[PDB]
Amino acid sequence: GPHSMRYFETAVSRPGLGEPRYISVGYVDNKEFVRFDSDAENPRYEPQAPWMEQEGPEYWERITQIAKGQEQWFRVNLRTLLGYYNQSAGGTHTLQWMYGCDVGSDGRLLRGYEQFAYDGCDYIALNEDLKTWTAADMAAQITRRKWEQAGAAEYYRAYLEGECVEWLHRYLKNGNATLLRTDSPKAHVTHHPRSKGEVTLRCWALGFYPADITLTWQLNGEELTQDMELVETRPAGDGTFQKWASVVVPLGKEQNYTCRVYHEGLPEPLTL
Amino acid sequence: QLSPFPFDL
Amino acid sequence: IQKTPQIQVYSRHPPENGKPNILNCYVTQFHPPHIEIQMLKNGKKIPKVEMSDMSFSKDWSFYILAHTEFTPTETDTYACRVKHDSMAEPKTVYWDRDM
Ligand SMILES: *[C@H]1O[C@H](CO)[C@@H](O[C@H]2O[C@H](CO)[C@@H](O)[C@H](O)[C@H]2NC(C)=O)[C@H](O)[C@H]1NC(C)=O
Ligand SMILES: *[C@H]1O[C@H](CO)[C@@H](O)[C@H](O)[C@H]1NC(C)=O
Repeated sequence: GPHSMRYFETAVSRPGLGEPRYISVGYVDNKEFVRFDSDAENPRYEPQAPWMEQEGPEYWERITQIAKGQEQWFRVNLRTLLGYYNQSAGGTHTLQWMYGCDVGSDGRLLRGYEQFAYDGCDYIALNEDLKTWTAADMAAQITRRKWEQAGAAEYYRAYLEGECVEWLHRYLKNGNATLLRTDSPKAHVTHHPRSKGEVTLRCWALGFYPADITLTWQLNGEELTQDMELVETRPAGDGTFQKWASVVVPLGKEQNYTCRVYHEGLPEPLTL
Repeated sequence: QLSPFPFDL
Repeated sequence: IQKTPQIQVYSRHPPENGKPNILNCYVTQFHPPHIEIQMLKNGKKIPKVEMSDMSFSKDWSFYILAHTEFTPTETDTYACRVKHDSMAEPKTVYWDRDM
C-alpha cells in the first residue's frame, strides 16, 4: 500500500584534518537505494538497489552536483553554528538532515517533513501544515525567524508536494518486482537447560521482510505479554531480518505455553 | 532525487 | 550529546558446528558516529570484517553491521569488541549460541 521516500544526509567535523565527511543516503520504504560519501577517491552517487542501474548517466550526473553543493551548505553552515553555540573550533560536530514524502496507496501525498539536528538534540523542524517552524532552543529560533523571511515553508513545501512524490512514483515503477516482496517468517521454538530446574521457550522467527512484526507468548487466548523479554528487530544479513521471544518456564507445565507470530505476509496468523 | 538547499541554516 | 552503543551479536542461521556461517555484530544508538569495532575469537583479532548500512534512524543515532566468517566449535568462543567516546574503556560481547 502506502509508501515513503526519505533521505538522511549527515556531516562530521574534521577541523584539523581538513574537511567534513558529508554522507547522504536514500530510502524507499525502509529500503536503501543511493548513497553518497564525501570521503571517497571519487565522489559518486552509487546505486544500492539493482533497479537504479537502469537510469543512465544523464541522471547520475544531475545528482552528484546537488551533492557537492549541499556539501558546501553542510560546511558553510556547520561553522556558523559554533559561533551560535560559542564552542571553540575543535569539538567534532554533526549536522543532520532528513526529508521525503509519504504517499497513500490511493496516490495523493499524506504527510511530508524536514528536520535538522546539530549533535543529536533537535535544532529545528517544519511542522505538519508545511508552513510553521518548530525551532528547538534560543539559538535555533534565531533561524526559525530568518527562514520565515525568505519563506522556507513555501520553498520546501514546493519540493515535497510535487517532485518528491513525482520521483517516488518513478522509483516504485522501476523497482516494482523487487520492492514489494514480502518474505514470510519461519516457525521455530526452543527450550533451554536453565539451572532453576526451569526451561526457556525461545520463539524464533527468521528471514522475514518487511520488519514490522508482532510476536508474543500466549496461555489460552489471553497473551502473556509481561514475562516475554524479546529482542530489537535486527538485520540478519542478506536482506531478510529476524526477531526472537523469551519466556522462562519450569518443566512439565511447559507444554501449555505457546508463541504467536503476526506478520504482513501470512494467510493465517501463526500459533506455535 | 535529492533537493537543493539555499537558505543557510 | 552522546548516546552509548548498544551491542547485539548473533549468527545468520541456527548454528550446527561446521557449516560456514556469518557471525554479525549489530550496533545501535551510538553517537557521535566515530566508533571503533573489533571482531574477535579467543583473543586473536579476526582479520576479515565488514562495515555496512552506516546510516541513522530518526533518533539521530548512527549504526552499523559488521560480520566475519566464523565457524562454530563447542570448545571455542567468539566475541565482538567496540570503542566509542561515550564510555571510559571498550566493551566486549562474547557470543551466546542460542541468542
Ligand atoms: C508493478 O509494476 C508495474 C508498474 O507499477 C505494474 O503495471 C501497471 O501499470 C502499467 C503502467 O505503468 C500499466 O500499463 C499496466 O497495465 C499495469 N499492469 C501491468 C500488469 O503492467 C504491475 O502491475 C506491477 N507488477 C506486479 C508484479 O504487481
Ligand atoms: C557562551 O558565551 C557567553 C559567555 O561569554 C554565555 O553567557 C552564553 O550563554 C554562551 N553563548 C550564548 C549564545 O548564549
